[PDB]
Amino acid sequence: TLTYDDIVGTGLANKCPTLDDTARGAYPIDSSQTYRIARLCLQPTTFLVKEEPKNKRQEAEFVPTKLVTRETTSLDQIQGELKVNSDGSLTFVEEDGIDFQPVTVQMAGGERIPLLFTVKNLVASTQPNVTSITTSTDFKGEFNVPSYRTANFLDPKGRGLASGYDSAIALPQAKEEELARANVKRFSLTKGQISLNVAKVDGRTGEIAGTFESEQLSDDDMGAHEPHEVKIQGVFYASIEPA
Amino acid sequence: ANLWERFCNWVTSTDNRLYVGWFGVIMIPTLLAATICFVIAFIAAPPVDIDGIREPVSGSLLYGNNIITGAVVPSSNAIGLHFYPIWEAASLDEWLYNGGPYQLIIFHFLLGASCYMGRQWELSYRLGMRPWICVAYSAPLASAFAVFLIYPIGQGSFSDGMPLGISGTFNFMIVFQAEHNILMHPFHQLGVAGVFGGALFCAMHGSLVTSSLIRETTETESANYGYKFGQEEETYNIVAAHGYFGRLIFQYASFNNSRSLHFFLAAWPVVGVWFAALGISTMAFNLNGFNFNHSVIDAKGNVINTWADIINRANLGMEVMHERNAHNFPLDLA
Amino acid sequence: MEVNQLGLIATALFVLVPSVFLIILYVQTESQQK
Amino acid sequence: MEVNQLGLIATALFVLVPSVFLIILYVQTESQQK
Amino acid sequence: MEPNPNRQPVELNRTSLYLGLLLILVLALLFSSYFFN
Amino acid sequence: NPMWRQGMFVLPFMARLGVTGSWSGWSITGETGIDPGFWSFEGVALAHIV
Amino acid sequence: ELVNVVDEKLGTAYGEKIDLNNTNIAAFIQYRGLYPTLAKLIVKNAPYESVEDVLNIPGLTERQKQILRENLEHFTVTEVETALVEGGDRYNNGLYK
Amino acid sequence: METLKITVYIVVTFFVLLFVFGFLSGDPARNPKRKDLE
Amino acid sequence: METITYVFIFACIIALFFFAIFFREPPRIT
Amino acid sequence: IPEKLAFYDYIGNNPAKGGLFRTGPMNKGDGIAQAWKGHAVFRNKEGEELF
Amino acid sequence: IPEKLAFYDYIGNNPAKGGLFRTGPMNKGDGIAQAWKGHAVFRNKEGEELF
Amino acid sequence: AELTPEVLTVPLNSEGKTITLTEKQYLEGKRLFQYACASCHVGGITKTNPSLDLRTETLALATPPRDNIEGLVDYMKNPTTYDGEQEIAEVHPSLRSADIFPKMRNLTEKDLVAIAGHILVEPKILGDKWGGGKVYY
Ligand code: CLA
Ligand code: CLA
Ligand code: CLA
Ligand SMILES: CC(C)=CCC/C(C)=C/CC/C(C)=C/CC/C(C)=C/CC/C(C)=C/CC/C(C)=C/CC/C(C)=C/CC/C(C)=C/CC/C(C)=C/CC1=CC(=O)C(C)=C(C)C1=O
Ligand SMILES: CCCCCCCCCCCCCCCC(=O)OC[C@H](CO[C@@H]1O[C@H](CS(=O)(=O)O)[C@@H](O)[C@H](O)[C@H]1O)OC(=O)CCCCCCCCCCCCCCC
Ligand SMILES: CCCCCCCCCCCCCCCC(=O)OC[C@H](COP(=O)(O)OC[C@@H](O)CO)OC(=O)CCCCCCCCCCCCCCC
Ligand code: HEM
Ligand SMILES: CCCCCCCCCCCCO[C@@H]1O[C@H](CO)[C@@H](O[C@H]2O[C@H](CO)[C@@H](O)[C@H](O)[C@H]2O)[C@H](O)[C@H]1O
Ligand SMILES: CCCCCCCCCCCCO[C@@H]1O[C@H](CO)[C@@H](O[C@H]2O[C@H](CO)[C@@H](O)[C@H](O)[C@H]2O)[C@H](O)[C@H]1O
Ligand SMILES: CCCCCCCS[C@@H]1O[C@H](CO)[C@@H](O)[C@H](O)[C@H]1O
Ligand SMILES: CCCCCCCS[C@@H]1O[C@H](CO)[C@@H](O)[C@H](O)[C@H]1O
Ligand code: OEY
Ligand SMILES: [Ca+2]
Ligand SMILES: [Cl-]
Ligand SMILES: [Cl-]
Ligand SMILES: [Cl-]
Repeated sequence: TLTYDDIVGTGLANKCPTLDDTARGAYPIDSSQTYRIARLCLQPTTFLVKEEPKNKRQEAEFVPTKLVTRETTSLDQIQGELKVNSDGSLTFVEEDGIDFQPVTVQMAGGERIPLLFTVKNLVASTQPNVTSITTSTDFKGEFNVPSYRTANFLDPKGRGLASGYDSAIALPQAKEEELARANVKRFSLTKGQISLNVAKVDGRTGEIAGTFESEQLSDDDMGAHEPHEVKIQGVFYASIEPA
Repeated sequence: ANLWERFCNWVTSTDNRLYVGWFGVIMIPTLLAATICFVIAFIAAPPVDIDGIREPVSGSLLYGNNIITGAVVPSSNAIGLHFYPIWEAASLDEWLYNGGPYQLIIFHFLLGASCYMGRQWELSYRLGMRPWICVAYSAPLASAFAVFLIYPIGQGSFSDGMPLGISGTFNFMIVFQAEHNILMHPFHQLGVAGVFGGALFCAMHGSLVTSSLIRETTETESANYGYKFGQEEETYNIVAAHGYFGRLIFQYASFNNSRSLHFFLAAWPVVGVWFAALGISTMAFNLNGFNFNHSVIDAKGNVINTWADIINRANLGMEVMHERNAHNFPLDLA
Repeated sequence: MEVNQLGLIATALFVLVPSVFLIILYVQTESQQK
Repeated sequence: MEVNQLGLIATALFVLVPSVFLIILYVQTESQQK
Repeated sequence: MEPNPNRQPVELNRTSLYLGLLLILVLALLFSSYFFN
Repeated sequence: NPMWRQGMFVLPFMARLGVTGSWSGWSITGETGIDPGFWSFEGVALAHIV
Repeated sequence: ELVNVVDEKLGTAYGEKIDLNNTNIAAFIQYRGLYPTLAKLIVKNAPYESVEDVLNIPGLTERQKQILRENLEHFTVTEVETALVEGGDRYNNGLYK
Repeated sequence: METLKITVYIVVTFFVLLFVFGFLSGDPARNPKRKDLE
Repeated sequence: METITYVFIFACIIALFFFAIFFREPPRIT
Repeated sequence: IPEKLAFYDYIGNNPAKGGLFRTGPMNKGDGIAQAWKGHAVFRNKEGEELF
Repeated sequence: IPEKLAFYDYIGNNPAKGGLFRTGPMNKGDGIAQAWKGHAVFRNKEGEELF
Repeated sequence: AELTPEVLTVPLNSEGKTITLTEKQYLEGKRLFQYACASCHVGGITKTNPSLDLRTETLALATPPRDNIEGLVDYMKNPTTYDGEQEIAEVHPSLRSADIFPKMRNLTEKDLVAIAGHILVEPKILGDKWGGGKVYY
């Protein structure tokens, strides 16, 4: 029963709860009962970025990166509805939580890749006929990925979307066209995909834990350049509750 | 003599080309470390997220800077006043992203310059000198402390310490004016009296002594050759110099005592700069310059602007523009 | 960066011409009869 | 014309460095006694 | 410090200066076309 | 785009005898996430400066 | 072809009235009785296909319905603009005085 | 990083000990005039 | 070239510090 | 056929094609190589392969 | 209106718009002037002239 | 320009009745406003919620109307949200919450009237500065 003073500065605060190795049970779903995920935690352990090959006909791979924004990566205190569907599948509908983190990882050679690691508006479903959540249960679904910078964000020359200059004021008589992409800010909104593989289950407490893999675009600097493809892998924890 | 004794004798030896001493024992490695890290960083450090909002600022030459724009960038606001040595980072790449070089450099340098002061005491002692040159040095030193350590402590973050670069310095000064109105602060005004006055008195002394040099040379040679190092005679006529200055103003406004005069020359800029340092060091805890905003009011109650209100408008421009993505709430409280 | 292309030759001559002036004066001073 | 951008500084230093070497040597020779 | 007995004064007479300068300037006049290319 | 296309002259001599990696994580064989140790190209350079 | 979506939206009804689907909540202070209770309900139950649909917010007192009816003329609806509604910006858009 | 930390800790301790023990080694006496200052 | 120029001038200045200090004309008492 | 192999079979990488005052990297001449275009097979109207 | 006259009425020809290290001819800044685009008159939806 | 009786004549209630404050009342009003309110409402804004200011137009569109003496006095007794829907004595100084807002304890009816009058008169003097915030400094 650790207190905040036990944990502060240790790095535990960025870690998701784990389940003992004994947790290989089943958590029964009463199809007449409504359910909630009281807490969903996602702790990323690796961030991979898809390299961008030159011939455009090569098999592009996901390569490792170095995290440089420290232990600020995890999603937590996420809650939402856990619907029991007609076909016996369950669907988690994310309502709220700390469900995004800006992250910067660095590629070999120094290129920095910022992204909004997230499961915002996650909708994720199991296979049909889940009478009990088990170590064979998995969730798959989709989420939103809004712009990494929101609309008030001003670049170093004071240009922005919902605020800022709408031109390059330090170049009063430059031709506008060449600078259009940098002058006119755009707000990206794209989709990401995620899988959760349950690895442990406490059927008594209704706790589950496992691994996840998510895939999403990285920061595109409000339209100034192309995003990179990111694959995020880690562990997750969830507490299931009658609701 | 044993090894340690010999070593002590060397360290404190009056015959080394550069004096070492015990203060030197700390000074030399710390200054070397601060220097090496500073040069490498200034040339080749990647951009640093100074304000902790994932908005990295480029300080080094290789990354788009010249001498005027370049800087070793202060450590991240996320770090605040936390101690961030190299072994606290997961990697050198993280260390660099978060502005580790800044902390390494300013700590090693503050220690090293402190030991520089002490070392000035030490050598004065070994040479049979009077001890207070180190007291004169305490003024620039105090200032360094004010901008690299004290102001960060008071504001809760080394991210608000003065940047190690020319443009970074100007940045520091302007944000400082925005939030503390330092121009209207009497300690800064005394600091200005200190350095303007120091400049005046430098030129004045230099020119009075130069004006009263005793003829020892021909017109085809430099007059400097009329002085020889270690000669016991003074090289200028202070009676003539005092006759001149005393007549320029009036007699009793002028120094007839060289000791008194030189003590003045030491005291004025040192005390002034002491007050500059204390000004920064106290605005560190937000006791700010005078605020006469809307101080004059007519019979109806209309605001009658003074020059202070114009100053206020300029400060407002600085305030609203500085760190444009870092504030989410209406009051900039640190 | 799109720097000024004369900047290099400008800095080079700015340093070299007067430095060379000084070096010439110094060396011919040293070589004068001691 | 589209000339090599380092041609100018190359030519300038090609002239100046050895010319200056010689001028130094010459002047310190003249300033020697006798 | 004992002065070094191996030292020697150096000379460049005026005719040598003119020859040298000529050599440098004519070399430069020749190679500069190739430096600009 | 290997080194010999890029006008590289001492890089191949470093590689010839076993220095193939950067402190920045890349290698000349095009690997990623390699730890070259101190004797990266940068380490070799620094060594020669000292 | 590149467009600033907020400038463009200023040329629609959004630049003329309170857009029930997009406009920051502080705007509801413009008219009597909307803030904060109705404003919070309205933003919460957005978006709306038409202005009158604001009347269908579950739980509304008759007084509230009357106040809404009285203020429909000051309302509009346009397409939800992601740039204006992300970041919780309808609750706080970075503007104070 | 742990090796770097241990290294720096040892180095700093070395020089600090030098400073302290140095100033304990009859320092008032290390001046040109009066040496008996005990 | 810019970076090379800046660092070159700086390097020359440091070398100058070295000669100015260790290879100064020694002060001589008369 | 590996792109690397094909790239070796191109005269722009032949070290005996340069110039004494053509300065800098090979990339400054023909460019930074992006991709093999593939092997070109030439044929005349009668379908004979030509070289 | 003569183009020359219009061209005088343009701030790019004001001698007080420069920089100490912005070197060279004015043409190097805003460019070589080619032609007057003509006088711009602005109006709002109500057709009021705006300046 | 002078602080005239006309400047100092403000709406007493919603029914078109006015009241003319003395100069002593105006000074009392400024003093008491600084004493009990300026920490948040300096210059007619609201530091802990800038969306609501002390401009007369704003107070007039409040519920119940707060652009007259009776409205402001009532607000100082039993403050509400802008729509009148919630009583907020527990988080806003008032006579009703003098126990948890102790500077309210020595404020008399007379004092509330003076403060009210200050809030109504000051915009008549300062115009857009009142409730304007830093833009208008
Ligand atoms: C004069 C020698 C000297 C000193 C005093 C320092 C001091 C420092 N180094 Mg540096 N360093 C040095 C040489 C030195 N360095 C050398 C030669 C190298 C190359 C190997 C480095 C490489 C280096 C790196 C890479 C880093 C540092 C860092 C630091 C800082 C943290 C050190 C620490 O945690 O120690 C703690 C150790 C102790 C507290 C043990 C000492 C216990 C003694 C015996 C008693 C306690 C002393 C007491 C509290 C005060 C003394 C009182 C006095 C009146 C006598 C500190 C400013 C770090 C930094 O700058 O972070 C921002 C950092 O990352 N150093
Ligand atoms: C062993 C010698 C050597 C070799 C083989 C290389 C090779 C290379 N260098 Mg390197 N380099 C060297 C030494 C060398 N370098 C030195 C000493 C320096 C410091 C100056 C450099 C600094 C350097 C830079 C900055 C760059 C290179 C680059 C390169 C690449 C392109 C070279 C080029 O364009 O040459 C061109 C060669 C000539 C135009 C021939 C010059 C012939 C001279 C001028 C003749 C002089 C004749 C004389 C005056 C007559 C006297 C007559 C009298 C006796 C009567 C190539 C891989 C480039 C690169 O691509 O890097 C990525 C590049 O940017 N080098
Ligand atoms: C009366 C002086 C004078 C003036 C007013 C002009 C004016 C002009 N020149 Mg001309 N020119 C002049 C003399 C002058 N020139 C001389 C003497 C030469 C021979 C070198 C030239 C050769 C020349 C060329 C080749 C060109 C011009 C061009 C021009 C035009 C552009 C100006 C510019 O960019 O300056 C820029 C000015 C500066 C960057 C200011 C420099 C400030 C110095 C560096 C300060 C020095 C500080 C010092 C070291 C401090 C020491 C301190 C110590 C005491 C402690 C402008 C109409 C250009 C043009 O447009 O041609 C059509 C052009 O291409 N001029
Ligand atoms: C048309 C008409 C009417 C014509 C009339 C003309 C006429 C005949 C007039 C006669 C009547 C008359 C004179 C009227 C005057 C009217 C009047 C009052 C004018 C006043 C004008 C005026 C503003 C005067 C200001 C004077 C002024 C500001 C003086 C400066 C004061 C000041 C700060 C002095 C500093 C003194 C000080 C302690 C300096 C120490 C630092 C320093 C300089 C050290 C240098 C130093 C000093 C040495 O000492 C020696 C030795 C050496 C080595 C040396 O390093
Ligand atoms: C990037 C990482 C690189 C790491 C690099 C680490 C370098 C350390 C190894 C250096 C070894 C050689 C150094 C000799 C230089 C020297 O000073 O000798 C000159 C004299 C001669 O030594 C005298 O030498 C005499 C014997 S003899 O003449 O040498 O034979 C002896 O009798 C006498 O007592 C003695 O004082 O030495 C001294 O004066 C005493 C020691 C002086 C120490 C000076 C260092 C101060 C640095 C301050 C910080 C400045 C930083 C910023 C600078 C811009
Ligand atoms: C890393 C960068 C290093 C930079 C340093 C570079 C410094 C290089 C300096 C070398 C210059 C040497 C010049 C010496 C010039 C010089 O001193 O000449 C005269 C010299 C005479 O020497 P003496 O033995 O008579 O001694 C006289 C002394 O005063 C000389 O020190 O002869 C030589 O030096 C041998 C070679 C002469 C060759 C010169 C012939 C030139 C003929 C004209 C050619 C052009 C016309 C062609 C028409 C088609
Ligand atoms: C001092 C006694 C005092 C007065 C008087 C006062 C007045 C006041 C009014 C009339 C309003 C309503 C404004 C409007 O309708 O436009 C109002 C609102 C708020 N105030 Fe206030 N206020 C006084 C004191 C204080 C103090 C000391 C604070 C800060 C702690 C404070 C803050 C606020 C806030 C917040 C509001 C908005 C409340 C809401 O509607 O939710 N006031 N005040
Ligand atoms: C990190 C904190 C460390 C705290 C340490 C506290 C220690 C307290 C007791 C210190 C004992 C001092 O012991 C001190 O060291 C050695 C012992 O050989 C002596 O050594 C010195 O003696 C003479 C004194 O003139 C010197 O000229 C000579 O250079 C040197 O040999 C000192 O004169 C002695 O005073
Ligand atoms: C960027 C370009 C750089 C090029 C730099 C080239 C530097 C050239 C260095 C030349 C050094 C000349 O070296 C100089 O030689 C002369 C003799 O010639 C010496 O002079 C010595 O001998 C002469 C004999 O004639 C005596 O008159 C003189 O009293 C004595 O000191 C100087 O003490 C020495 O300084
Ligand atoms: C002598 C030490 C010189 C300092 C070494 C510089 C850091 S190393 C440097 O880092 C860059 C960004 O990661 C890379 O792009 C580059 O390839 C690499 O050499
Ligand atoms: C002067 C700077 C000294 C920095 C030394 C950093 C050592 S780093 C250390 O070095 C070993 C040998 O290369 C490697 O095997 C090991 O993996 C690496 O971590
Ligand atoms: O001034 Mn203004 O106040 Ca001292 O924090 Mn708040 O904004 Mn920021 O971190 Mn650098 O800077
Ligand atoms: Ca499983
Ligand atoms: Cl700023
Ligand atoms: Cl904030
Ligand atoms: Cl408003």
